[PDB]
Amino acid sequence: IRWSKAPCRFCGTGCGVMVGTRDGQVVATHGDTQAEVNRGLNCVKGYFLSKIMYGEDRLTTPLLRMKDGVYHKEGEFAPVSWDEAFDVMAAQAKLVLKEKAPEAVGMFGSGQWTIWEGYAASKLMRAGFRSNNLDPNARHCMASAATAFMRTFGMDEPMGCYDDFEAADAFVLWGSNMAEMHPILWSRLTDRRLSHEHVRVAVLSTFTHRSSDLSDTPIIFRPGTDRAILNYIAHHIISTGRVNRDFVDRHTNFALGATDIGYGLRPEHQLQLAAKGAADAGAMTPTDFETFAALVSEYTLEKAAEISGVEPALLEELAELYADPDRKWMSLWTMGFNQHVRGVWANHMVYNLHLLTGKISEPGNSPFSLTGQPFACGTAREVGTFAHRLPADMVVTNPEHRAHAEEIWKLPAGLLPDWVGAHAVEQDRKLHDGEINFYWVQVNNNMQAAPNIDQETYPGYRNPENFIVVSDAYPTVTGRAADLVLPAAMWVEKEGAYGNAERRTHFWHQLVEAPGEARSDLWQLMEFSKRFTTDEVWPEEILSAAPAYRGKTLFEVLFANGSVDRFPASDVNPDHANHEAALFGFYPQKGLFEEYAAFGRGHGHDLAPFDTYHEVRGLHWPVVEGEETRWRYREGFDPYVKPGEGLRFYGKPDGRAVILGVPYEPPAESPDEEFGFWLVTGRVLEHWHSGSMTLRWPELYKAFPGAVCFMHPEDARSRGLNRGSEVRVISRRGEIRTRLETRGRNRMPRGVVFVPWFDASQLINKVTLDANDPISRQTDFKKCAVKIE
Amino acid sequence: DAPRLTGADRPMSEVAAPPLPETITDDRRVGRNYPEQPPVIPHSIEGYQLSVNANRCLECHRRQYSGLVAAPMISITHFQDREGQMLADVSPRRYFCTACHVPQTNAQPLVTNEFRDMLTLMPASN
Ligand SMILES: Nc1nc2c(c(=O)[nH]1)N[C@H]1C(S)=C(S)[C@@H](COP(=O)(O)OP(=O)(O)OC[C@H]3O[C@@H](n4cnc5c(=O)[nH]c(N)nc54)[C@H](O)[C@@H]3O)O[C@H]1N2
Ligand SMILES: Nc1nc2c(c(=O)[nH]1)N[C@H]1C(S)=C(S)[C@@H](COP(=O)(O)OP(=O)(O)OC[C@H]3O[C@@H](n4cnc5c(=O)[nH]c(N)nc54)[C@H](O)[C@@H]3O)O[C@H]1N2
Ligand code: HEC
Ligand code: HEC
Ligand code: SF4
Ligand SMILES: [Mo]
Repeated sequence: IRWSKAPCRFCGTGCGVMVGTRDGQVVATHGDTQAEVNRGLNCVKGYFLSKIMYGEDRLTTPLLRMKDGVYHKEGEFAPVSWDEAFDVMAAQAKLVLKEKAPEAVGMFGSGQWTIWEGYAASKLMRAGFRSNNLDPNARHCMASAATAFMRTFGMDEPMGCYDDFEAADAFVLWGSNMAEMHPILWSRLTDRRLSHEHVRVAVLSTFTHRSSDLSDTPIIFRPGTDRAILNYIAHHIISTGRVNRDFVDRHTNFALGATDIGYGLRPEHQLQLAAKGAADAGAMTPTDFETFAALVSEYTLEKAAEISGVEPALLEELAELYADPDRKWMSLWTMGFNQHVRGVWANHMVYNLHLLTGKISEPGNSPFSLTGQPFACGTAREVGTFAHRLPADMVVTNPEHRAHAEEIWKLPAGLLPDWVGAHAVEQDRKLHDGEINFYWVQVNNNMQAAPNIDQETYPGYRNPENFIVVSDAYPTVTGRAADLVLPAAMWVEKEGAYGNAERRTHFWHQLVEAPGEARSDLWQLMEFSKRFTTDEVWPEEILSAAPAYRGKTLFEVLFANGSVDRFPASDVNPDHANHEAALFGFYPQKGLFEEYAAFGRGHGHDLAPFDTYHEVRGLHWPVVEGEETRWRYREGFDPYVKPGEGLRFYGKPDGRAVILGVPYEPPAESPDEEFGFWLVTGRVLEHWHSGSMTLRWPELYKAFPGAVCFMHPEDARSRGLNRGSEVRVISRRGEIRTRLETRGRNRMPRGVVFVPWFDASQLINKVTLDANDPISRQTDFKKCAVKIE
Repeated sequence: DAPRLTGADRPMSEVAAPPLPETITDDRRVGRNYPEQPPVIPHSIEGYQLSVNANRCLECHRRQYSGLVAAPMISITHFQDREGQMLADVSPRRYFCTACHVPQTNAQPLVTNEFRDMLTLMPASN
């Protein structure tokens, strides 16, 4: 009966959905024909959003390990009031916050948090507990891309937008699998390809999947060798004399990257000791157009081919596309480049091809970084929910930023911490060791998501000197492995906002009430605040300086600033409820949004007025004077480019984008004689990450009940294995029993195996290696050596 | 159906993986709860190819015109392009069907889903 606007709770594509509501129940989920992203189309997971909040498990009561008898890690799980739950959870905090202090409390958020949930978190962790130990799951996802963004453009997120799909002249997919992971975007790309036969698609991959089914230039390379191919193309652009001089001369700089960087592990592990130069990593050092060209020279077509395993004719096909100065290339990449021990380099290398040719910031010509989660952009990245970051591209290191944040958050000078927090991987390690003793996990299932769980994540969560809280909406292994599990109001049970891969920030009202006693993560954060006092947590010096910050309580100081209280319980659309506004007397979202909004607005990042986002189906940001920005850094398209200019990557002072000269390097772990198979890890159309939501929607579960190992039909015959055989995927770190599936969607090359990670019964992340891209610190889940019996 | 792929028994312990469930080939259409709920595929997919050069599905799922009458096999909504205009045949967006239409196996849901139907807010049953 009642249809409400809302963005898909999954994908970074950001499709608009129209939620059907009846009697406090979501009874239908259709495609929003008024949304620019999808325009009435969703994918399987989208249409079934209706069944996501309704598994019979939905956590309804906080659960502590021992109701009475006190609380014992190694206990039971018992119902317990919110107050009780917080009472215990606050005590544990205060203690840790006195024996080892801030560098011992830690949060792990997600690109699935609402814009204001990641903001309330950033605030609470930093302005409150004075700890920059806040990192997101996006660290496993967009770090690499974000990191390269700053380095090459000095500003985060893409300069293009989905509008490119319709304008492009040919698409290059660097290891992406849009067909299954960004369906509606793949639909948009397919419509362009099939509708205009002059268009050409090239998909590169480690194995053959549903995406290289639309390809005109189908390339299957060696895990990690994409680095070489990328340089060949650069060389080819240069050798054939098709560089866009006027562009390179006017809008570019060059540089060389540190070369013996070392697979982000623990110092102690060999690879790092051998890594002369792991102490810098991300060292730039300017250069010369001439030096770059010469570095790229080493990667001859003949050589690239040798390293990848691709017939040279195909690499000539690719190279050329990226070069006829009329083909509007449109490069797209997801976790293939991001979960790469040299991901930041990869990102860098794609931009180079575009910078060299001048194919950027124009409709159709664009290097688009696809983002994974719904708001890894809108929240994690933009609000800055990473260990080293603050809103609008600001760093915790820089004092001017720190100050700026302090001025807006109405805080005493020098309050915000200068130390860089523990990143995702580190966070697990510091947990294993005993450095972080209070841990709050939110909107993620890191016990399944994180790398090497058996080595450093599981023991770290069960370390008795540690207390672990997990806010979630369903059981989950992470929760099973925690000490306090707090119930959350999910998706449409709470008013929220997200930000998709093309800078589109969209909202949604609360359409239904959460089950039992569950409450939004926003609420959880804000309420847990009401427990600490400016005495208790802040340094005395700072207090001395400012009396009004004595007693108070982190809340009056963080959410009752008279800034976030600004707006009344009215101002909230007559229709539509808001549990976080019925409790509390203000309207949190509006307050947080508009406060957080002040960080951008002016300096790029312009968000529109809060209320506007509720009347429209998103606006891609710098929204200046109520007008969205499709292409950034182009005069006429971007308003931050001054009249007499053309292009100006204004993130950089000189307004020139960097071209990095970087060398191919090998993956942390390659197959041996003992472990002959490549272990590629990924996803499947029907399931979202942990399957905590999709494995509960019946049609999705039935469609693909459990995880499976994709293998080559002959690599099986040989070992005397058939389809359906119960195999052991083994590593120096762990084993799983999945069943073999040859003849499935993913057609593996000999020596390569693929297993999706949505199944908690089959924790592949026990098998996976802890290695990261030493610059971005994004772990690499796409390759390691594994044996099968 | 094994250790709640949802909760994982005493985690990381060592779990046996049940055998692949078998696809449901019995050609019976299933029945949905709301318009726009993608029908499930009641038959096999296996050898069916969806590529730049062919779409096995469109071979059986099409609408006949040129004056003749045959039973409809795709809804005309599969003819509208971005912008909603109705093209004279299935539009390329929609070409890769496997993106929205999923086949199904004999698998017992690890947990019941209390999603309710629009008419008679009774837990849905198809
Ligand atoms: N092997 C391997 N591991 C990987 C990757 C890979 O490619 N291979 N991919 C990595 C990447 S890119 C990513 S993005 C991460 C994703 O890893 P996670 O962030 O762990 O993924 P999800 O399972 O979606 O976890 C979302 C959690 O949200 C809960 N939830 C749903 N709604 C709410 C809510 O409103 N509030 C709260 N508090 N909880 C809620 C769900 O039950 C679930 O536990 O995985 C990473 N891990
Ligand atoms: N159904 C569904 N879709 C999703 C999600 C989900 O949970 N379910 N997750 C969303 C999120 S959070 C994310 S981050 C995206 C991830 O989207 P993708 O990155 O498309 O997802 P994966 O399936 O993990 O695909 C792994 C990819 O790794 C490539 N690959 C392996 N090794 C290499 C390498 O060395 N170099 C390169 N260049 N490529 C390599 C393979 O060819 C393959 O396409 O998916 C989004 N889409
Ligand atoms: C999402 C973008 C889709 C793609 C791609 C395809 N289909 Fe579809 N289909 C979709 C929806 C939302 C619905 C409506 C379900 C409801 O309950 O209202 C359908 C329905 C069908 C049907 C049933 C038609 C009927 O009149 O009952 C058929 C036979 C069908 N779809 C076929 C089909 C084929 C062959 C496709 C590939 C070319 C295809 N669909 C793609 C959504 C989407
Ligand atoms: C010929 C055999 C084919 C091919 C190649 C495909 N389908 Fe199917 N399909 C076929 C029949 C005879 C029926 C039952 C038709 C009827 O009752 O009129 C179907 C049905 C479906 C459905 C469900 C439709 C409904 O409930 O109304 C779907 C979703 C479906 N088929 C999908 C589908 C896809 C995606 C295909 C390509 C991989 C495909 N079919 C091929 C017969 C045939
Ligand atoms: S493509 Fe992504 S956003 Fe669109 S419906 Fe599918 S899952 Fe949701
Ligand atoms: Mo992601």
